[PDB]
Amino acid sequence: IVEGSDAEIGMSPWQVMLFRKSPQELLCGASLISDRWVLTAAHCLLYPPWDKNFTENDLLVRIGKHSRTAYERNIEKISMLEKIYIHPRYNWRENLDRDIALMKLKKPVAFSDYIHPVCLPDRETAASLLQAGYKGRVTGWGNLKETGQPSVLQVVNLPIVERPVCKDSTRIRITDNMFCAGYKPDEGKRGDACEGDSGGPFVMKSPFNNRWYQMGIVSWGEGCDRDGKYGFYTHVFRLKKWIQKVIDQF
Amino acid sequence: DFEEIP
Amino acid sequence: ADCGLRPLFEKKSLEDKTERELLESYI
Ligand SMILES: N=C(N)c1ccc([C@H]2[C@H]3C(=O)N(Cc4ccc5c(c4)OCO5)C(=O)[C@H]3[C@@H]3C[C@@H](O)CN32)cc1
Ligand SMILES: [Ca+2]
Ligand code: NA
Repeated sequence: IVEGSDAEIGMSPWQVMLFRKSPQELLCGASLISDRWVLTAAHCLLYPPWDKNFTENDLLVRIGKHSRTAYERNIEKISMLEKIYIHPRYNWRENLDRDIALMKLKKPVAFSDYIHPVCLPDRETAASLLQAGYKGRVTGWGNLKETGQPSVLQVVNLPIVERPVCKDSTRIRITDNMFCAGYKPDEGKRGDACEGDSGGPFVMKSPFNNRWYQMGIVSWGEGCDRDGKYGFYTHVFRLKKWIQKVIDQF
Repeated sequence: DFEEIP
Repeated sequence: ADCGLRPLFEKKSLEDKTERELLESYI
């Protein structure tokens, strides 16, 4: 996270770290949506252009963390993956359309002060909160600068941007399954996700029921925190039928 | 720079 | 049923340092 701040303890209890077993390294962010399901970006697990194709045994999920590198004894929980489900129409060739994947854990994780699931939006949630100018929150242990790693989880609040502005900022084809967020050059404020933060959650706190909802998944960007560029996020509600289908079937 | 895990 | 309610924040009616920035943007 570039131009963010240290998160408070227990601020994002649904935050998940996807950790590569060998070599040991931060692979991506993710989120806890139930005691046995974790949500992330498809590109974190499958991206042929870079010969990325992880299988269940290549990684671990670490839940309840705060420190990036430390093993947080008596606090974090480490979980193994039973099965990975990538959206069948994930478009890695053109624009990362439908950048979403689910991971089922081998055993349910117990909730605690530091481990708790985030809500997924329904159609009304989406319509109410997904508006230009409304701010969401992105969290992660990724780079602090485009070109530099944090001691602890970083957080930044960013405004959803009008669709025409998002479209006009890039040569990539934007779809209805994406939204973008970030400040404009004239707004003064800054902040963006970066390498290591992708797959993590973009959340919003409903002012109606005071619950946190994951509206997006950190999907892509050109550079990090560049003026005139914006971060793109997978539109979670738009892909909820697929999420439900997978969880209902498996 | 990751601390070893159990 | 308890999704999205943080044990160290909403459950005990404590607010984090920047959540008010989000609420203020929901105009
Ligand atoms: N908000 C950001 N600045 C940002 C968000 C995510 C990424 C991701 C993601 C990203 O931007 N691209 C590049 C890319 C962009 C658009 C594409 C694409 C690849 O293929 C089709 O369309 C990736 O590969 C993913 C890669 C995985 C990690 O290392 C980090 N990086 C980078 C910057
Ligand atoms: Ca364009
Ligand atoms: Na920018």
